[PDB]
Amino acid sequence: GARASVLSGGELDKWEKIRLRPGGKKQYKLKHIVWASRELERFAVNPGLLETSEGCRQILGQLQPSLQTGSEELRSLYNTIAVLYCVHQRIDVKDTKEALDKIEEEQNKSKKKAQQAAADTGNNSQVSQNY
Ligand SMILES: CCCCCCCC(=O)OC[C@H](COP(=O)(O)OC[C@H](N)C(=O)O)OC(=O)CCCCCCC
Repeated sequence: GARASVLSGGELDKWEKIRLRPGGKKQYKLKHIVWASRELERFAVNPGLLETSEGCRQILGQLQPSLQTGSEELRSLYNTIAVLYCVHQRIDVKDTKEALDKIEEEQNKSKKKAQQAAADTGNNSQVSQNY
């Protein structure tokens, strides 16, 4: 590492604007970018990924399925990494939840075109009614 750079001038302005929660009274700050950095390296994940539109995405992939059995720490992570990610994907949000909706909407479409072979294990079919 020579010159670290997570959020540029533009990303900074928007970052400070974005909130951690939809129904809160606090916005985002460097405190969250640095904090998540320390917790990241702890999970064998370098903080340099936070400044990468690609890394931020992967980090959410491992936390996604972890959210089911994750603690307060995992929450703040998936929440922060979610906002920072959208920032690198030319995405604009107002809160953390908002970003999640976008990341989930973009994935929901890339769910059927991801397997096309391993999506026939269970059993589920559409509904049929009259009129
Ligand atoms: C099967 C039993 C389930 C019961 C719940 C048990 C839940 C649990 O133990 O959680 C920790 C879990 C395990 O780590 P592991 O490789 O096994 O090594 C264990 C070793 N003791 C240690 O100190 O690490 O790690 C993650 O958070 C994954 C990070 C995900 C990446 C996301 C970070 C951004």
